[PDB]
Amino acid sequence: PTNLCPFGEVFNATRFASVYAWNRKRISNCVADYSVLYNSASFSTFKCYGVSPTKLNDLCFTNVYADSFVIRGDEVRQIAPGQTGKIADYNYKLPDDFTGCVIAWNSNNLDSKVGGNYNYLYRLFRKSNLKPFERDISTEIYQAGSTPCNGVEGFNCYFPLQSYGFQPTNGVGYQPYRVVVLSFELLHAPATVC
Amino acid sequence: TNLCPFGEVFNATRFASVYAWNRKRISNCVADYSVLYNSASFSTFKCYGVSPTKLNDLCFTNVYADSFVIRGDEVRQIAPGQTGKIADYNYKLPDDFTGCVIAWNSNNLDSKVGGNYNYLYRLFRKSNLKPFERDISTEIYQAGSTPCNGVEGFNCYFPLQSYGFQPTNGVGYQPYRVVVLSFELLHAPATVCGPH
Amino acid sequence: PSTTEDRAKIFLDNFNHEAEDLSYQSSLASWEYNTNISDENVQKMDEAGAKWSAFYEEQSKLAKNYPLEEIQTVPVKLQLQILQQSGSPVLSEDKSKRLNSILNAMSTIYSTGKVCKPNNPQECFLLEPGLDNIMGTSKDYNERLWAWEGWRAEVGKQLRPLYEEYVALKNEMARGYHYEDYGDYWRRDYETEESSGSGYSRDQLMKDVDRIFTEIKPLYEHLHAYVRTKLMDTYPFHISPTGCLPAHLLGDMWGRFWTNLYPLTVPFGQKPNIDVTDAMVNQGWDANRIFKEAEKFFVSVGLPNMTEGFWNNSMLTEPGDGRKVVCHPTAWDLGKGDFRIKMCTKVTMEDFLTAHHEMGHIQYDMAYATQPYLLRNGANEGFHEAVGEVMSLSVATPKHLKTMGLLSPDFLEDNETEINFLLKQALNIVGTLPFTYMLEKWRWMVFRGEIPKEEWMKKWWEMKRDLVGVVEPVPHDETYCDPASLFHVANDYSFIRYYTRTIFEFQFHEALCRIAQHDGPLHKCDISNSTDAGKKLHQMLSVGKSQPWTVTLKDIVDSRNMDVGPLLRYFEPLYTWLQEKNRKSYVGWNTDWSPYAD
Amino acid sequence: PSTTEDRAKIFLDNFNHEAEDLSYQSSLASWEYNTNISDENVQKMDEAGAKWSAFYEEQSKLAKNYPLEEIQTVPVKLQLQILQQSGSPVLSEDKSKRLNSILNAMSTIYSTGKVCKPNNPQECFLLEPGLDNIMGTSKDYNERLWAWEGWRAEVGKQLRPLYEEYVALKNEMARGYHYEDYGDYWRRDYETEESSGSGYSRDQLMKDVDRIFTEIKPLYEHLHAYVRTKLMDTYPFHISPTGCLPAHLLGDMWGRFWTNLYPLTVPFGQKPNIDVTDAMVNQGWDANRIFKEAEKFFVSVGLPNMTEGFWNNSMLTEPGDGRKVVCHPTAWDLGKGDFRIKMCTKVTMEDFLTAHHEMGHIQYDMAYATQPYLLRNGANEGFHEAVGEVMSLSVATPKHLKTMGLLSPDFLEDNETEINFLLKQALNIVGTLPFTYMLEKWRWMVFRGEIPKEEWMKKWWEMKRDLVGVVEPVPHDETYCDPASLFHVANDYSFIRYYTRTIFEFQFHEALCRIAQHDGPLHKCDISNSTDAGKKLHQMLSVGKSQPWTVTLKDIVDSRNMDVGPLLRYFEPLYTWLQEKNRKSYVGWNTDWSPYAD
Ligand SMILES: *[C@@H]1O[C@H](CO)[C@@H](O)[C@H](O)[C@H]1NC(C)=O
Ligand SMILES: *[C@@H]1O[C@H](CO)[C@@H](O)[C@H](O)[C@H]1NC(C)=O
Ligand SMILES: *[C@@H]1O[C@H](CO)[C@@H](O)[C@H](O)[C@H]1NC(C)=O
Ligand SMILES: *[C@@H]1O[C@H](CO)[C@@H](O)[C@H](O)[C@H]1NC(C)=O
Repeated sequence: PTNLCPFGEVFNATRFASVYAWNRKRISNCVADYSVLYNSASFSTFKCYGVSPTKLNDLCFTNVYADSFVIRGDEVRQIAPGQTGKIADYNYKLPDDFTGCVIAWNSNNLDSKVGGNYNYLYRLFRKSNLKPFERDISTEIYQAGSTPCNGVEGFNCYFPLQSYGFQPTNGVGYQPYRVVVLSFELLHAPATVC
Repeated sequence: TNLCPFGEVFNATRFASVYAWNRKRISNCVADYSVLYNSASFSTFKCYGVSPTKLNDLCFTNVYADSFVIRGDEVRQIAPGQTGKIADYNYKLPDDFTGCVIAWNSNNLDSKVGGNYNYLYRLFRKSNLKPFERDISTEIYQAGSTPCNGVEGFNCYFPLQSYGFQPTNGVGYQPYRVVVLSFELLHAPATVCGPH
Repeated sequence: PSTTEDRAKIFLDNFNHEAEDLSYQSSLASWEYNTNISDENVQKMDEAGAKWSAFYEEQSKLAKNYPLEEIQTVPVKLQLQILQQSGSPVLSEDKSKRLNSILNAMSTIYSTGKVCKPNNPQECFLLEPGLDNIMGTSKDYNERLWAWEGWRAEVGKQLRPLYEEYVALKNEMARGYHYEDYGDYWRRDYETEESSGSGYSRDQLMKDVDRIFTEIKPLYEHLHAYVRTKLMDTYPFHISPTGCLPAHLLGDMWGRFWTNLYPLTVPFGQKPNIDVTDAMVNQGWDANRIFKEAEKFFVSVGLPNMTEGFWNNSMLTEPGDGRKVVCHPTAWDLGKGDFRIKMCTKVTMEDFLTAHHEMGHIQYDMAYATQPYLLRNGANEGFHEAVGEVMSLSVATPKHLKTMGLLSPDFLEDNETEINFLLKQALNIVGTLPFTYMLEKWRWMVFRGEIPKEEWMKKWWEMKRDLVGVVEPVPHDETYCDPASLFHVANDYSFIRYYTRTIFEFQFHEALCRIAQHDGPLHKCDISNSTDAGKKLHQMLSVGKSQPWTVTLKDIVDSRNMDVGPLLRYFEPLYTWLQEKNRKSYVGWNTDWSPYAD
Repeated sequence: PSTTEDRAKIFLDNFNHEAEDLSYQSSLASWEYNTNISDENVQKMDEAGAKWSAFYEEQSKLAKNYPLEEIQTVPVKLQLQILQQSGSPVLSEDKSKRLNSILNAMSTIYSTGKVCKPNNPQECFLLEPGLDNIMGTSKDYNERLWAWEGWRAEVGKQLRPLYEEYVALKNEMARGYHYEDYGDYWRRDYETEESSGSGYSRDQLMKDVDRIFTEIKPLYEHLHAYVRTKLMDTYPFHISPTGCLPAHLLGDMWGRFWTNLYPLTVPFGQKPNIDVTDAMVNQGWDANRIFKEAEKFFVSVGLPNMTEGFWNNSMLTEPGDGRKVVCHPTAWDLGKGDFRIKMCTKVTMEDFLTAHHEMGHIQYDMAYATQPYLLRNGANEGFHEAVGEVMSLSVATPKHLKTMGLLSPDFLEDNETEINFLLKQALNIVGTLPFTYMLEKWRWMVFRGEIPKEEWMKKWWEMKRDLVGVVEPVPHDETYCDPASLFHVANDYSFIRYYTRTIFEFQFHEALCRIAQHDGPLHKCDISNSTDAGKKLHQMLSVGKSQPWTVTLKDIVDSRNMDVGPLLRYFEPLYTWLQEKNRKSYVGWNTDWSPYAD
């Protein structure tokens, strides 16, 4: 198969999803050379936890998952196995055992505007830490204390998701970074994504 | 020829308040009346009696001089048959009056800044004064039905009130000094002479 | 057997002989403050005023024993009524304490206010010294607008709450005075109820004044319609041809006086204007000469010449720096023959007219001094400054000036000069009548409760648009306080003196002039050397407030009512000429033109 | 399992992630006005600040539900202590409005104040452009005195009523926060309640500062004795050897700083006084070079280099005609990783030093960002400016300049040059310590009630004579309010910061040099290129106010108390030389000598 993988549609995507609603763009028989992505070398962070991208010459797999979302620069450290913070616990959690690449680059130019771009969101409070690749879009008001939340913000009832504040003048850490996470899965079923 | 001592009366540096008017009896002098008129400093110098020029020759039994201090407006009351608060209640000349009345402005010495309240007058009385009667009674006057408990109060007013004299006041309200000569003839031989 | 009447006369006798001097001391202390301002003299003046005030109230409580109904007739009756109405003991002590702080707070706020340039915060201007010069003189639309909005905004917003509190407390004070509403209390002064059933009522004043406004509205309407065409040339795109004028452009901060619009709207520019200031200066005329000529004018009609006390005692010239003084001209009736005039006189035409005017105040005081103490306050609030304006009117005429020696006989008095003269006169005299009426009606109405708090400004401008034809350049909501911006409003002063202040001068001039057999036009009237006019005038002045003002007026003009017929007759030549010029232009307002709504 | 601690952690968690951005919007809006002064931008700043204030009050009120007592470990209870304290539930609304009006009024009076020459009334000078120039540079006794007395008289007399009311209201406001007096409230910054028994108390600060003054008095007294001898030569007949110096003669409006007297009192008026402005210009140094070299210095010690945001967004150069700005140097921590410096840089030596000093503020700013929002204030009142000035000390040394290339390497550093350097520094550094201490002592006493209002002025100058050795040129009665004449007093600012700043400045400098293993005199120490010193500094800088300030101090300098031992050690060479120069002249002062007393 000479077909090339839509990575371009993912990485170059004009619009990116917020971290809690991370878009998983399934890879379907989308044979691409992984060499050219590192060869582009425009990326701020390109760490593969698993095997070398160079070593990916002749490996083809059942399914490859690409997760795309937007987070703060400081939070990039959290997008790694065994890391903890607000993002890894409550929004997007990589597995302890990771055999995939994690990609991130600075997004300030397109994701932040003068006066504030509040469109990107994160989940601040949750009852329990997320399992690997678990996604929670619940808009349920958070019960801090015993008293019951009537769905209205108030004392010990805080809304779980809160808006990211991105502005051009922010520091490198608070600058939005766009993230793309790759996953590779091999199964007893026939391997198809080369 | 004991030249009369009028100067002491007219030139006196202290004059009593109107209600307590001083009578300074003048007896056994030769009295020149020319000097009073030719001094001609006085605001008011009218003899209602006889002409001053004509009375130099006449010789009188006794001559009394009355002196007091009053307001300018009140000067017109010092005349026979005139009526007002001064003439009714302080000093009343007789209807049949035959004498000179002299008055002059006293502002220079009888008024001081802040008020010379030392001059007094009688504001209320039960009955009007008789001619040449002086009433120094300090008795409280009862305007209304209720009597004097001997104390000032409602409808019990103090008869005497203080003249308030100040340098800036108007000519009418300026204090004026008054001197009244009175002339009397009697069966006993007359001795208060002039240049007969 | 002393009837309660008979007793009351005795009490008043005691009051007159005690109170005359004590009032004198308060008058003298206040006079000393104005002529030698210092904090010590302020304290002395306040102390003496306190003595007189406490005494007056004690006399009020004593006065209450004799009841008016048992009293028979008639000034003594009237004297007691003035005495009984103490003055201030009706409001709870706590409420009195809040009220005085409110009153002084607004007075200071008005006096202390200053306004900055928008982009230049360091540059600051005050109204009384500096903004007045800006408002009168400017031709620039935008500068005038910024000053007007800034003053009404910056000072006003601070005052819009305090006025609300002031209304309630003053209303309670009046309701405690058995004077409902408080606006009602102010109109107390006119009414002479004891006129044997035919007494003026205070509610009636509003009816009379309203009738006056409709009677006056044609002249005002034509005068304005002429002015807006004249103003349109200067500010070409900012005045609407059919719309009411904007507030700022009227010639002073609020539009009370249009005299400063005379250069803009002068009908005949090339014809020579009348100023004798230089002739006065060139002739070696000093302030003493100004007042001596003034006294001579009053001597001619038969009124008495100034007292010796008057000359030595008054402050007619600014001392310099023997002391600091308040420069405002004031006429004093201090008491027992101290009649003084205080002015920082300059050898100018303005001060000559003003001096002639002030001496009228003194002449009134001097004539009615014979009457009992409490009946010495003119005849109504509007009689006094009215009499003064009469004397100024007779003197200002050119005929008088030629005889004076200030004007060359060879001044040609034609159609053009007199019509122009009357126009300046209309801007000052007629222009202020609807403003004054509207301002007051607003205060009277607010006191009545006819206007809710939250519509104050809205209603204010509605009235201004409908009644005065003046429009806001920028919308004002309900945190700004524009009515308070006027000095008379900010410091509790009755403003109706000015509306009736006019209705008098003329009604009186017309007569005096008719009595002097002046054959000619009304505005050229000069009553000098006419003793007969002096005697009729003297009869009115001596009465003071002894009689009900209706009767005193009737003796002069054979009528018991405010009549504006004479005012309109004074302005009839200008009136006809105005109609001729306004044929080709719109006359009348449309109530809703706004500069901002394009 | 929902304990109050855990619930509180959730509350602050929400607050941190919510409030960070809003504080940012207020900070950026604030930046816009300072960089683009206009009325519009001012209104934007006030509005954004208004949202921040309202939000802050809501979160604090809400914070009161979580109580400190139940709270356990450990910054969270400090965070809560800051938050629960809310500013404004504490004064009556009327008093709040009156007080704020007073406070703004004093600031305007001071900023707008101007004083006229007695020869010409309209020619007037303001403190900021002109009076500072006269007092700083002039030598004439009477001209200097005229400016001093005029400013203290014209500005002070107006301020006195405002200060009395200001004191009463400020104490009542302070008590509402359950602080004994207003001085107590200001003290509260130093207070350390995080120690079980070893906490710093609000009463203790005074005792520490007072003890410091006694320790410093030998050096100051010797500096004073030397200065007055030098001054006697310049002003032949107005200075007494046994008397204290006059207030005007110290080199500025109140005598706070003696730096401008260096030309009068230079020890060796022949040796050159090092200035590299000309050398900097000759090598083509641009403002960018100044800041790049500064970044290099901090990089050398081991601290991180500047953010990209710093370079692109900050105002390092005077904007020019495009914008309009106040040039005072400021270090800005907008937040959200945005650190800026606003300076109108000039190619001069002083601006090079100021650049390092301001950049130190930024280095601290980047360091404490990691800890929670409320713990980013810095560790003490004086820690910030202490850090900056400490950095300036290392750079000012000739060795650093020689490495820069601004000085030829064989330029001689002898005893005389060093003594000159230490004298110039001593005038600025040591001269201000008793002016500052005495000032705050006076204000603290007044707030306590220790000073009666009627004896304000008399006590003030006594202290000035006793504690600072400055004498009034003219007797000042109690209407004058001289303390308010200083800007900091008039605008309600704590003045003790500068006093503690000097003590933490040399304290830090000594420790860091000791870690840099620099063996020599303290003032020649340059901490450049020393990673170890940088790392100790980094450990302290990151902490901010998370820890009690005493503990952070102990980690830097191995002690928990304010120690002037380092300050005195720094100036010891000049101190010894001072003793040598003084001993032929009187040292000390007799308090009751006054110029007016002949
Ligand atoms: C009062 O003194 C004057 C001054 O000499 C004198 O001429 C006059 O005669 C005196 N009066 C009388 C009544 O003698
Ligand atoms: C003005 O007031 C001062 C205050 O002491 C006083 O001494 C002075 O006499 C007064 N001037 C006049 C003319 O009364
Ligand atoms: C001024 O009035 C008095 C009245 O006593 C009179 O005698 C005098 O002639 C008058 N003066 C003039 C110039 O008419
Ligand atoms: C400076 O202020 C003006 C005020 O209108 C504004 O238009 C401009 O955008 C501001 N400059 C910047 C760089 O924001």
